[PDB]
Amino acid sequence: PQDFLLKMPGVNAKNCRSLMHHVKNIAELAALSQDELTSILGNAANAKQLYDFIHTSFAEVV
Amino acid sequence: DPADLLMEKLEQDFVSRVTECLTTVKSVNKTDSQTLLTTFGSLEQLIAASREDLALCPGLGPQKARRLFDVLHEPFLKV
Ligand SMILES: [Hg+2]
Repeated sequence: PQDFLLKMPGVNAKNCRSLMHHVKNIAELAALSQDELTSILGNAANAKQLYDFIHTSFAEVV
Repeated sequence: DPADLLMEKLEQDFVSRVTECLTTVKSVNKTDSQTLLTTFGSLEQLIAASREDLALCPGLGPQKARRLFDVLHEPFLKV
């Protein structure tokens, strides 16, 4: 379950530690805002990457 | 076509990254994952999901449904 976490976009060896500290499990990742992710990662653009990975949706095809 | 071609490329790239995460789970497929993703729409719905909702993805054990619900819900910290 950290194997999962690490292949997530904008997550690297340095911040896998720090993030495993402020969030229970992957599920809770869904639950955070971009700003709350920035602060937890200290990288605003890393936070963009991971937040976008998670919140991007297909639900189109009209 | 114009750069529908680009939309197709960016789409495949994203999806194939989702597969990198999910196939981490105990032998859960490239196929499993594409279906998963397109049924749920986003990883956000996918993890907000119950072991019940997961099992509704057509194909996929209730076996595969457990393994994945766990990896997603089991906590990062143990000892
Ligand atoms: Hg499925």
